[PDB]
Amino acid sequence: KFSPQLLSLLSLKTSLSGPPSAFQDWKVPVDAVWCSWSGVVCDNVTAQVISLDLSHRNLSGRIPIQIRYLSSLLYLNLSGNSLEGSFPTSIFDLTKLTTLDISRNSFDSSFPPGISKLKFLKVFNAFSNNFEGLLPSDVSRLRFLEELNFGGSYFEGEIPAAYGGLQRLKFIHLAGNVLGGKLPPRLGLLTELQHMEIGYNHFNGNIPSEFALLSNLKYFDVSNCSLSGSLPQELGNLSNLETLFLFQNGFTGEIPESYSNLKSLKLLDFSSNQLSGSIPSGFSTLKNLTWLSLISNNLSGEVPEGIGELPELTTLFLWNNNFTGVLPHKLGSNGKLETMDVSNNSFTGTIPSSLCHGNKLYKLILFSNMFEGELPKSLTRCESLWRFRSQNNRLNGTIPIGFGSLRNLTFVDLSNNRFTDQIPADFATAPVLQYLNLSTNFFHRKLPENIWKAPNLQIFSASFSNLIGEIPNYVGCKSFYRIELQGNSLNGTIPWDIGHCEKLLCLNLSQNHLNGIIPWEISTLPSIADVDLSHNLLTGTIPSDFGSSKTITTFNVSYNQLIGPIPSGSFAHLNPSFFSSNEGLCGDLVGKPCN
Amino acid sequence: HEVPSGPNPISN
Ligand SMILES: *[C@@H]1O[C@H](CO)[C@@H](O)[C@H](O)[C@H]1NC(C)=O
Ligand SMILES: *[C@@H]1O[C@H](CO)[C@@H](O)[C@H](O)[C@H]1NC(C)=O
Ligand SMILES: *[C@@H]1O[C@H](CO)[C@@H](O)[C@H](O)[C@H]1NC(C)=O
Ligand SMILES: *[C@@H]1O[C@H](CO)[C@@H](O)[C@H](O)[C@H]1NC(C)=O
Ligand SMILES: *[C@@H]1O[C@H](CO)[C@@H](O)[C@H](O)[C@H]1NC(C)=O
Ligand SMILES: *[C@@H]1O[C@H](CO)[C@@H](O)[C@H](O)[C@H]1NC(C)=O
Ligand SMILES: *[C@@H]1O[C@H](CO)[C@@H](O)[C@H](O)[C@H]1NC(C)=O
Ligand SMILES: *[C@@H]1O[C@H](CO)[C@@H](O)[C@H](O)[C@H]1NC(C)=O
Repeated sequence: KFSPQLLSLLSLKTSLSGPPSAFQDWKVPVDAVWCSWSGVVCDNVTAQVISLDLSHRNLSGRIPIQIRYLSSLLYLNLSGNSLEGSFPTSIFDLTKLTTLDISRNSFDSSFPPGISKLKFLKVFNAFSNNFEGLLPSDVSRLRFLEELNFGGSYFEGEIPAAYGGLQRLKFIHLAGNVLGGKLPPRLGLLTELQHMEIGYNHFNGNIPSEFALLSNLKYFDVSNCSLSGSLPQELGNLSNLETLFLFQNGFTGEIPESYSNLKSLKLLDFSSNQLSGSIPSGFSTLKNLTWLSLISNNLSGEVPEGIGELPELTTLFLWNNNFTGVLPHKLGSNGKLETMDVSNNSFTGTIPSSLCHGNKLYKLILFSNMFEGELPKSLTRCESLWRFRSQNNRLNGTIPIGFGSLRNLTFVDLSNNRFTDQIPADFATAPVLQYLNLSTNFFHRKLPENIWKAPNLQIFSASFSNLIGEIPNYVGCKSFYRIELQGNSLNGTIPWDIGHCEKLLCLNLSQNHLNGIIPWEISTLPSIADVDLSHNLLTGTIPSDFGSSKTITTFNVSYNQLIGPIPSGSFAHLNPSFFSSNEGLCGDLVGKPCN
Repeated sequence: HEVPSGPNPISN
């Protein structure tokens, strides 16, 4: 004969379909052999299966009814497989079960109504499936349930108010379904609740005032729903809250001053709502705060000076509001600031000298405000700086020397400011700088001679600055693929060693005072696609070889003094406007035949 | 199906 435990396990072997590796070793020889089988743990006395782990074995098919004979089972894990069909009711006959995890499968249809038979269930995880229809009210009867996860499916309807009566519930997760309606105030009755993750649904209305009774709640997330109205003031009474995510909703009004009572708060995210008024100065007392985010609201006024001395502050995001006044002059002094983005506001005054006090600042985004004054020399000693976007301000003076010394500096945009005098020569020597935009300033000076020797450096623009003199020789122009120098006062001739720029794709030298000829070496460039040399003084022919440059899609040389025939090949198929206002130029392409 | 967690990831 054979033990029902063995037969019940073998039923599973033959009912579920996976690769041969899935159940290789579930082999019977020629007693209690099944206890050597992977995923199986037995009571050492009676030989019954008490734990069964079939997680991540690439299985599909259905659970066979015979599973009910594994009657002293405590733990069951089927997660990370391809199980399908409705949820198998025979699981409800495993009445000693404390832990049941079916997450990351494809179970579908409505959830069957028998789960209260599992009287002693502590943990239930069904995250990420295909369930639909109503959330089972039945789970209300599980008096020892501590952890409940029903997220990542397509459950619809409201949250059953009866879930409020799960007196020992610590963790609840219902995020990422199609739940709707109003959050039931009765959920505030969950005394021992510590984690509440229920966003990415369609909940409307406000957050129930009785949620302020969840004295043990450490984590709260209801982002990306349809909540609206004022933030609930009473959420100030939650003194254990570490994480508050309320972003991507439709809250309005002011931020309650009472949130200054959240003394253990670490992450605060109110991104993408419609909040207005000023950041409460009581935020200066949130000393545990690490991540402060208010992106994309209708906030205004001044940033309280005190947020510049929050000791733990790491991430500060205020972009896309309308704050006014200056940045708290001590911001950065905590030695801990890593990333800061306050773009698209109305900030005035100087950039604080202490932003990078502890070499942890790697991302500094300031663009589209009205910052003024000189660029702080301290940023040139910001050892960790990686991304610096400060375009569209009123920064004046000489750009300081020092940026060439920062090993991780890779993106710099200082365009559209009011900088003067020399461009820093050491920009040519910064080890990993890839993007550098200096367009729209007031230099009135030459390019640094060494500019094209920048090792990595792919995109360089200085269009419409006030550049003068001649373009330096293209010596080893190693990784450039986009060069923008339009709208300056560059004179002399295009350097004839331009062929060193093997990676070049777009080149804009238009609207200068360049003369002499078009350099022949442009023809030898492997990938060049865009060239614009219009509005200059160029003379000579367009080299015939250009007609076999297969990659060329744009070649605008209009408004010059070129002469001779337009080449034929690729050039046969180009816009005629590229060749206009050149009295001496000719060709079928442009309507003036040759000779 | 997967479900976002954590703070809003948007960035410049
Ligand atoms: C189920 O198994 C997976 C994969 O081994 C594991 O990571 C998960 O935590 C388990 N679930 C429970 C409830 O222990
Ligand atoms: C909790 O905190 C605030 C402090 O201003 C108090 O005024 C509020 O009424 C309290 N919430 C309730 C309604 O229990
Ligand atoms: C700048 O911020 C305002 C909010 O003050 C917003 O309406 C606007 O779209 C933002 N600019 C863009 C398009 O980035
Ligand atoms: C932002 O604030 C300033 C100061 O009042 C104002 O002049 C400007 O028009 C405001 N911008 C918006 C988006 O209303
Ligand atoms: C440079 O900065 C980025 C962002 O902090 C980081 O991921 C990268 O690994 C850094 N590399 C070095 C050399 O520190
Ligand atoms: C450089 O900055 C100018 C002015 O800010 C901007 O319009 C242009 O798109 C930028 N060029 C590149 C290549 O990003
Ligand atoms: C370009 O302009 C400068 C400034 O006056 C002039 O001295 C120089 O000779 C010019 N260079 C060429 C090649 O025309
Ligand atoms: C070159 O720059 C001029 C001036 O901004 C602009 O109109 C044109 O689009 C540019 N051409 C190319 C190919 O980048």
